[PDB]
Amino acid sequence: ETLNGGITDMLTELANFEKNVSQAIHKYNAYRKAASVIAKYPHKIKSGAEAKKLPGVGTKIAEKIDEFLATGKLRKLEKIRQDDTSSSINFLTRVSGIGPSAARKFVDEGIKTLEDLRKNEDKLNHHQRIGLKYFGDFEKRIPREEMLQMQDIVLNEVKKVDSEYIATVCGSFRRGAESSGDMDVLLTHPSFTSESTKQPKLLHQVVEQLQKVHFITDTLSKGETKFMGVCQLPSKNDEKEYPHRRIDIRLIPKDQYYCGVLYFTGSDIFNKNMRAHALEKGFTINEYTIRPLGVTGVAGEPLPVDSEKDIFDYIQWKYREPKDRSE
DNA sequence: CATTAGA
DNA sequence: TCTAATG
Ligand code: NA
Ligand code: NA
Ligand SMILES: [Zn+2]
Repeated sequence: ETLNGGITDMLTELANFEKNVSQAIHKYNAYRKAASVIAKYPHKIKSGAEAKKLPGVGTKIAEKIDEFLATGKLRKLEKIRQDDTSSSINFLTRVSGIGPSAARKFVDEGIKTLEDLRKNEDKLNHHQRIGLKYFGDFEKRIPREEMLQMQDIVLNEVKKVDSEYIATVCGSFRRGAESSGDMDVLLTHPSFTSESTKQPKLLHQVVEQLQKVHFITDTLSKGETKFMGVCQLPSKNDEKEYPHRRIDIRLIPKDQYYCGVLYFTGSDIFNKNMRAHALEKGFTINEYTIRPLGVTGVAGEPLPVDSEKDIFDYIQWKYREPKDRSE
């Protein structure tokens, strides 16, 4: 957590690179396990040799570890850090839409900068178009104060279209967080579940709503179960307009909510831990359900959920307010 | 890890 | 169809 820190971060830096700038999937996977195991080791790595003892630890990285151990750096790390092309890829990346593959592509084409990207908006797809267009605002955080504002409106039309709707704004937001990165709206309806062969319109209806009123302003991607967009709060009585913000709404079979809700609510650790517990408590948790374990090794049969509570009750735990779902 | 775009 | 990108 700190005794092995530098090792892990240099390693990851090492890892990441192969992955993006190079197409070294394996090298990259390599760096990661090591960077993983080296992380668990309860003692100060004092040397390669030491490190090497480990699993996934080979000559290659051990070699790396000494250099870093001995001198507070790493050339290879210093060189890449320096490398304009590679720099370039990591940069181009931030563009919503832009991935390693494209990054590389644009780089080879000569598009290394923001501006380069403008000059060639043609070379970009809608997604990137937008991404481009709202790069600043996409990078900005979302003050909960806004989260509230936004949530308020969202719940309003949801209600407005059909009163039979159930929306929940999941994630860190849900968890109290001072700020958030994008709003997540989990959605469902009784008239939709596991079997009831859809009603794409279900999702459609609402998105359309939000737009009709100007909450939604761009569509990154609109599917029959997962809308992915952009939104903005009516810029008041002037002098202050709201930054463009990322939004995701998703349809869910009413029969799958709570778990999903539970789940999307995190925290990553709260989850993992609760989940770990369900196992002992003879169960299985996952993004859509909760199944009872059968000694044979495994088992099925999705227990019925009507609330965050049912899951809780199930694994005989203390209802945790989302507030304290931190871990 | 599953959903969407796109070509 | 596959491949990329988001989460
Ligand atoms: Na080893
Ligand atoms: Na990106
Ligand atoms: Zn999101």
